[PDB]
Amino acid sequence: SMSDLHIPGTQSTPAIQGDWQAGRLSMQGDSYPENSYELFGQVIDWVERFLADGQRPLELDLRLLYLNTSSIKAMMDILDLLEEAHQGGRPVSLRWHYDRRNERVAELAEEFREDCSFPFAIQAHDE
Amino acid sequence: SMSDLHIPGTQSTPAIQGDWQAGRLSMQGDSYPENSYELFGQVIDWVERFLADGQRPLELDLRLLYLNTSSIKAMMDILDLLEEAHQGGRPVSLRWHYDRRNERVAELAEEFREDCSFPFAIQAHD
Amino acid sequence: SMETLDLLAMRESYTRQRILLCFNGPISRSLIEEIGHALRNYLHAEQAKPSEAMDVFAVYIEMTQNIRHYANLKGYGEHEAAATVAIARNEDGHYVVSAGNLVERDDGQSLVRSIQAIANLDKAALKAAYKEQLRGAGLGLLDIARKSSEPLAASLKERAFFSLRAVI
Amino acid sequence: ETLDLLAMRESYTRQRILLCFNGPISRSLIEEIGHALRNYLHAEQAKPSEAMDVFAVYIEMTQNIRHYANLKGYGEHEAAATVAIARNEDGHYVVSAGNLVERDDGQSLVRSIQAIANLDKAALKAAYKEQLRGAGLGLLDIARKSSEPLAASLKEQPDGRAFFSLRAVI
Ligand SMILES: Nc1ncnc2c1ncn2[C@@H]1O[C@H](COP(=O)(O)OP(=O)(O)O)[C@@H](O)[C@H]1O
Ligand SMILES: Nc1ncnc2c1ncn2[C@@H]1O[C@H](COP(=O)(O)OP(=O)(O)O)[C@@H](O)[C@H]1O
Ligand code: NA
Ligand code: NA
Repeated sequence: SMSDLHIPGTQSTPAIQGDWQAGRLSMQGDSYPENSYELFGQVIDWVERFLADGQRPLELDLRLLYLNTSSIKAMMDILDLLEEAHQGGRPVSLRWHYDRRNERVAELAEEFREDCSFPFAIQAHDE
Repeated sequence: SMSDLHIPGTQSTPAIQGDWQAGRLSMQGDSYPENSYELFGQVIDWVERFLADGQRPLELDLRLLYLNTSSIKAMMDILDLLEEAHQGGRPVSLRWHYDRRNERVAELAEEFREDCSFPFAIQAHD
Repeated sequence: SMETLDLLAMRESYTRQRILLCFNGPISRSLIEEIGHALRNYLHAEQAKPSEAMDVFAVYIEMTQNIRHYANLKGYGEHEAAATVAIARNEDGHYVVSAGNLVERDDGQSLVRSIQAIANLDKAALKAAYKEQLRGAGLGLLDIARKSSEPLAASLKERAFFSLRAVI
Repeated sequence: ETLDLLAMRESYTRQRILLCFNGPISRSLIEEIGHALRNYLHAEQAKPSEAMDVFAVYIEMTQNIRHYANLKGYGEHEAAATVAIARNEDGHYVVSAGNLVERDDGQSLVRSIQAIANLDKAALKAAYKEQLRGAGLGLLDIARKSSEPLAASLKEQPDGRAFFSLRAVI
């Protein structure tokens, strides 16, 4: 648990699991805190640390829903670190799951993916 | 903890500690839940179990503030058990502490105490 | 623009009424408390004397929880448990707590009669009637009447809209 | 006195308002009203993407008021607002919010919105995507989620402070 990251979710912030040995970062829920960097600051640090050295792949598994503007900026900061490591030859990957009946989550995930050149999957589910 | 009672407080419900061995029941905070017997149901049972058993004194140490109508009814149910046990010769006692600058807490405690014949103290604090 | 102008007309009407807080819509247990916290902060920021600050808070909670109790009794759900609540402060410094909700017309008529019967009794009679309901107006309405500096006022429009107004 | 509770209730009915709040607005108060809004959208069988749009516009408009009040140093007591959510006869939701602003801030705000209102969806996306890397993401997101151009108004006052009011049609 020492190198890991386990953050419980609330009504306005997502639940987050950083599995250091598996190289997996997972998030679920809505995200609309007033200061998203009080939440995402440690997630960005965790990603930067994972990506600074080594060659182990890092995959992001997202089940995020509504993100406010501050969370979208923080999310963009995370994807900028993925893209930088990917341009340097680091294998990174992202999967964004969403309920097929709500196309806004797929549309948001797609806007993020247009600024990324690493493997980025958007997967619809029949709830 | 087996015979004790620990309930953490919230924004609208008081914190409660029932110390079985000390014979002390303490409460602190506001109390305005929508259905107060979801909260006080176990407290009343705890008091009833204590008063059916032994002759050991039971003291209530209250630091209660705002109580809504439902909490006042449940509180009166608790005080009727104390009064019932006191008429039978059981030693019971109550102390209600309050901020001296807010008379309403003392006035509420004073209305509870007119229906009691056991030792009932109201203590002002600066 | 029609919505922005009307939003301005509303804000100006709230100013003319010296309204500090007001809410209209479905009202849940957590919304009661969060609005009650805004009220408690406002009372502190206006340096309300402590027992006055508790009286206004007590009247607000008891009014709005009476709406919750009625809506549950009539089976209403969170969507149908609707209300209009307003808290103002008069020119003299006295706070005004008003709450309104939809009721069955016979229930509303019996409610206005009950408030009219308690409103004009003095503090000693209100206390006795209160103390008697410890063992038709109940503890809730009697406590609001006891904590008021003016007689309780109620009204009913036309399901009817019942409105209650206390001055602390 | 002046308080007429029935007159307000009838004004809300005239404007088809489902929820409205006026007063100091806190973080937790934002979320709890958003919870009432989300329940109402579910009770009205709002399409999932429509429910998110209305909620997103509510959160972003109200969090813009919080951000402004913080920037201007305002306190919990000072961070006041008027928020209203209505539903038109055609089924479109209307989310409106108003707050007091410094007069120079209010004038510059209505300019940015007037500059936003006339862009098409493709131009709004480009300006949004460019502000990812003057109107920012919040107003641009609200404009993108609206079915009508964003409307704003400003009631100036010789207090030096103005009442800014914004409305979006979803
Ligand atoms: N806002 C309201 N709408 C409808 N009925 C109400 C409202 N407030 C009170 N009543 C009615 O008046 C009765 C007495 O109210 P109250 O004084 O709170 O009694 P108690 O506190 O003993 O429940 C309740 O049974 C309820 O039916
Ligand atoms: N309700 C409001 N009251 C006052 N100023 C506001 C309000 N909303 C936005 N603003 C102002 O408009 C600017 C742009 O808002 P917004 O589009 O949310 O930008 P961003 O998302 O980049 O913060 C802010 O810099 C702020 O000055
Ligand atoms: Na009641
Ligand atoms: Na913003």
